[PDB]
Order: sequence, then structure tokens, then C-alpha cells
Amino acid sequence: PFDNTTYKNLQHHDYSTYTFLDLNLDLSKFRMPQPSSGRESPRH
Amino acid sequence: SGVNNTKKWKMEFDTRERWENPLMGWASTADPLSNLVLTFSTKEDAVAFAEKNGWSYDVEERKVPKPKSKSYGANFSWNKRTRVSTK
Repeated sequence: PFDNTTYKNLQHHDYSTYTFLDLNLDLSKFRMPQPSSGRESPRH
Repeated sequence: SGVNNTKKWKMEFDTRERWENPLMGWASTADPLSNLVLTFSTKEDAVAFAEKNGWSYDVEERKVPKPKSKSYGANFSWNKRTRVSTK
């Protein structure tokens, strides 16, 4: 059917302290290899 | 940072004895040229003045700050040490 009377964004009521960073950890395996400036840091 | 006091040539004389006045401790001198400082447009004018007055002199070439290469963008270099850690 079709409904327009309910809020369908209730998942975030169950988010916790580490939700955002846990997802970032999950995403790590999908990323492309980072580019490199060619040195360890601007102080090298 | 002002540079307006570096435009002209100066002539000063060798520093001589200053001693403590026994009464007050003020700085006494027997050098009549202790305060004499002359101003010239060019070192050639200064040398000419010194020569005709019989003074032996030393000439120090003018030091001019060399042109620097400045780039605000270098503060954020992608792979150079010029990148700044703070602003």
C-alpha cells in the first residue's frame, strides 16, 4: 500500500556513542588506496 | 620594521673616553667630536667632505636587503616542507 502518516527515521533512536566510528571502520575495506605526498609528514 | 632611517649616509668619529664625574656620577668627556654626526646624500659626497677636512676614514658599503620570494600559497604545500602547521 501507500502511507504518508508515519515517521520512517526511527533507527537513530538506537544509535550510541561509537555508532559513527564503527561505521567508519566498516567502510575501511571499500576505500581506494590513499594517495601519498611522498614523505611521512611536512616535518620529514 | 621601518626603513626610513636607512636612506642617507652618515659620518661619525671614533668613540673616546667617557668617565664618571666625581661629584654627581655624570658621564664626562674631553672629546669635542663625541656628538658630531654628519649627513650626506651619497658616499662620494661624504668621502669628498672627509678628504678636504684631512680626516682619515673608513667606508662601509651600503647593505640593502635582497629581494625575497614570497608566496602565501606555499603555506599549504601538498608535498613540501613549507607547509605550516598553524596559522
